[PDB]
Amino acid sequence: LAAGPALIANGDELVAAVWPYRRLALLRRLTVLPFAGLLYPAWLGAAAAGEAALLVLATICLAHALTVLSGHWSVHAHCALTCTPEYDPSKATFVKVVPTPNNGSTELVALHRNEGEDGLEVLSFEFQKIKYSYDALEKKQFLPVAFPVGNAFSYYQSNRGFQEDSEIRAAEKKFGSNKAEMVVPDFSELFKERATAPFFVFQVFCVGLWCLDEYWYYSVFTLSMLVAFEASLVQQQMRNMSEIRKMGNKPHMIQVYRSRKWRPIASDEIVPGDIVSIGRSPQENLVPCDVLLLRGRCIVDEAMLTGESVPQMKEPIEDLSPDRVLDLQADSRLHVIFGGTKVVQHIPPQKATTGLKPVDSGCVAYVLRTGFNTSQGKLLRTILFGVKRVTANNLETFIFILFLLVFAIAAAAYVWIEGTKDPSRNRYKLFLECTLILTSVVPPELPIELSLAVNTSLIALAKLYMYCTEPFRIPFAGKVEVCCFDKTGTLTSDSLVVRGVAGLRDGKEVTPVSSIPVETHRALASCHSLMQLDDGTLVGDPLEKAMLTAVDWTLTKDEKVFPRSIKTQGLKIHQRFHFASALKRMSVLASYEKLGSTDLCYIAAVKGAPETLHSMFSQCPPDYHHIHTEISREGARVLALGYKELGHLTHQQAREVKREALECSLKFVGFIVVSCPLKADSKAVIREIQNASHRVVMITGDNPLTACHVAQELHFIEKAHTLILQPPSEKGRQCEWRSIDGSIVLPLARGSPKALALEYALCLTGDGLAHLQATDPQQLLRLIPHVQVFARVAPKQKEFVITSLKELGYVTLMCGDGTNDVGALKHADVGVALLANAPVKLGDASIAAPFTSKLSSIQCICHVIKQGRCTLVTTLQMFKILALNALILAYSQSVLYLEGVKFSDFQATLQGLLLAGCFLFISRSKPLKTLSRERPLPNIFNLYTILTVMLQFFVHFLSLVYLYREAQARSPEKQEQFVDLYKEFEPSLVNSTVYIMAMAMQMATFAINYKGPPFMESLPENKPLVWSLAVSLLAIIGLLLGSSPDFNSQFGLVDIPVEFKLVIAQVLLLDFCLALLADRVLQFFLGTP
Repeated sequence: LAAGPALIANGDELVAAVWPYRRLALLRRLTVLPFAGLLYPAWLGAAAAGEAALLVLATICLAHALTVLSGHWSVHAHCALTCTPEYDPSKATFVKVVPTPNNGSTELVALHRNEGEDGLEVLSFEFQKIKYSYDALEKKQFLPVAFPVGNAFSYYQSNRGFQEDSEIRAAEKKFGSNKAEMVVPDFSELFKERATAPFFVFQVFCVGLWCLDEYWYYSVFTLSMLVAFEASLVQQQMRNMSEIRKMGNKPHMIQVYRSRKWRPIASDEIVPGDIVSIGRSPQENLVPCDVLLLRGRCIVDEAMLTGESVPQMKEPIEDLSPDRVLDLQADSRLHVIFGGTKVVQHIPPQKATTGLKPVDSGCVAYVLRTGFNTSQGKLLRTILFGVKRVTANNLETFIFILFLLVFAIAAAAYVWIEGTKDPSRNRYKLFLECTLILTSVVPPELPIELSLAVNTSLIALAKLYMYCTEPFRIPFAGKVEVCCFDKTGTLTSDSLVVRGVAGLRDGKEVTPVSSIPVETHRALASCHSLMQLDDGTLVGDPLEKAMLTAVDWTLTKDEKVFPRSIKTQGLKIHQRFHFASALKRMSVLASYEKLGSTDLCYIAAVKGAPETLHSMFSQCPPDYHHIHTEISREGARVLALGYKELGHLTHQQAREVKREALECSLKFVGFIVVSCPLKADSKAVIREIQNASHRVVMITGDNPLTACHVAQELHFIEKAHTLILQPPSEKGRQCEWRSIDGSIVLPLARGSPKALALEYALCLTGDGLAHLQATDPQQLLRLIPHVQVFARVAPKQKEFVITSLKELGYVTLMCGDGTNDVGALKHADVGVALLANAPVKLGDASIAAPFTSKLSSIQCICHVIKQGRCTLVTTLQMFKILALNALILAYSQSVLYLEGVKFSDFQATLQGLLLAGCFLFISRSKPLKTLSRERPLPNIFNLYTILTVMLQFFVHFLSLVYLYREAQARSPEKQEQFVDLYKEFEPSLVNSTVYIMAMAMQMATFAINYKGPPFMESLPENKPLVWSLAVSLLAIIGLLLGSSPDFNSQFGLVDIPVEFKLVIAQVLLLDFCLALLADRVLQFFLGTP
């Protein structure tokens, strides 16, 4: 009873406010009571009591249709129109959930009512597939389903598994099953969404109006064609949606400990609280859920979260203090494995320790979170519903229609006022004429035309092997200002190349692996964690894979390693002390036979962090720190190598005397230097983008030093010094800017970032981002536009950076290959996924991005910009031309009918066919190959576009007034103050002159506004358009000329007197010249920002 306003806990990330509403019964809905109860019964009663009534009914019917559809157009309008608020939750039926800003759209979700275990009524709802339950007893608040997170580490040691099924069903009712099912919306739902679009409703209303104009045969055909076309577009959308279903996650068998026994169960029946075995699967199966590693060790590639292509070691929680509270923020880096991550390698629990062992020898782990609540699940939620689908229904299009409608209202008011001055006119025809003027001034083709233009650009893109799922985002590619790039797999290859070993020769020179000492070959060949599978495939860490391949050694199943190329004796590995994060090092015991003796000589090979072996080396080069710092500044990963010959060990001592001394008196044996190379195309494409006057920004999850180096190599940073903001490690110092070299350290100041961002380049780390978000979000928002590199950025922080850039009114482009970009790709205005390793399964990024390249080359982006500018100019040019034609139409439609002249049906038909042809040839114009330094106009609202439309219309208007008066002065005087209404078209001199002039001026209007020498193919290159303009100019000259009366008669032209012919030709030429000069002068004066 009686939950107040705003029923959510402060600090929920998804939902800002929750108000319950109950749906009204059908008869009590405001869609029916005012409709079924009042207006129609009074009309029916007047009808039974015995044409004007039907018209008044139709306007009532139209108002009703718009009110019902407005509930479809807005969930807020739907709630107001169909539901009432109810403070008592027992009587409520639905809840309208408003998400936090940027976290989607407001939805109306049904409330689920469930009986609890106690027989108590548990109210719950599911919003965006997350269940929120109302806690009625303690807090009287809605809480998200609490996962067993932040618990003490006593609970996890005592869990064993569940020997029951009632509690399992209870857990299933509370948390739900791990459902990764992609629900494909039904065809009917997408088609219903489309049929309620404002434009389609307006077009169907226009079809209804032609049915109202007695076009019985014509209206049904046009309606069927319109519906079939929208259905075909829906079919294409369904095709795009079926691939998303094709992604999903395949059901697989996993080992689960249930009812005191280990059993294989399908991954969908796993519930939180189960203890599961997680291991390297032979099918390259992904981890199904977020799991805490209880026992056993694993190397996992967490490519999904850090974007770093490099596997991270995960350690069991068994070695830690049980009193520690689980912090998901701190412990997840070392102790949590996320769902969908790949287990590269696993180490089974030691046989000596008492406890649970799985049959498959996987690691035993406890499931923390399942389904859509995992980090992958969070990504997937953003994939399904995280941005409004871009429709043709742009605010620009609606304002443009409203502008033309103001002018059409003025024209219709003029026709109404003058037609009401003549009392003889039948009011039905005057209303019909006004309605036809209103419906034809606003042509039905504008959105179809725009979609055809977009589809032509789509066909042009398909030939470049770029697929586009959301075509209406292409014009935004013309507006892109900031291009954000990921590093890994996009600008660099995922393939790591070993450059060699440094510190072997005097100086900095990296000696190639072919020229390193025999001790270095032995150190690289023995100091590895690679293993041989039963099938002989080599499995394990890519860095290690590169190391073993570069040294040309082979590992056998017996953990023996033999050289292929070097005439050295093989090594047998006996014991590995794996890399411990606490020790920052790994060691291997290997033996070799001595040359000419059967005596086994044992050796210790050590690798680890340079800072740790520095203190572990017995003899260290003086330049060790210099060399290390300089190589780390080159963005390479550096490992130190240590070597020791142990001589003869007894077989018992070699296994036991190892534990007593793992590390001491190490010999320095060099630095292994590994680089990730740049892609060969990256520098040229990035130079083209910078040359096109676009700002380049880097946003990557990789380490800041390597990312900054690669960004420098790509000229993302042209400045001499790069400053990294470090957050305070301790509560209370301010954040510090540190040079890449460390030479310059500056405190942060509340001053203007322009001064720092003019002299230095700024790189913000993810830890620094989180610190600024907690401390000063406004300074962060002021800083973001001035940063050049974002490093160690999490996917949600990538989203936040993109959204922050969008809030400043920048049009953003994101390019990525990884799922790490999915949030940014969806939220970017133009997301382009590249497939990593170009030469079927689709990685989620190729589904998440609006655009997908089948090539791993970034040159596609240059193509997208080339295409986007073309499309952006085309639509804007079309809008201008269409506005001009509409005003020409608006003035031709009523003033001429007020003067009583009409086009001939044949004349009008030919004019229409030529007009339709010209728009078809204009919409197919191609972009130029080169990216201009000049930028196109971004928006329809510019001073230039308004003033050019106004001035061209005014010129054309003055021409029409002049020629109408000259025709009236030459037309015979009419002894009638009033024009009859539907006069059978008699070819008159006035009709012929105004028609020929209107056609010539309207064709000039086509010719004048196409502008493309920096942006589109030139006029002589669009040959179809050239033929259209040449045929129309030849037609205009032939029609004006009168060498044959019969030819004019098929066209219905009257022979024009030669004296008047000369005046017409001179004024039409002057009109063309003046309108051209006007447009060119206004472009010269007002273009560019």
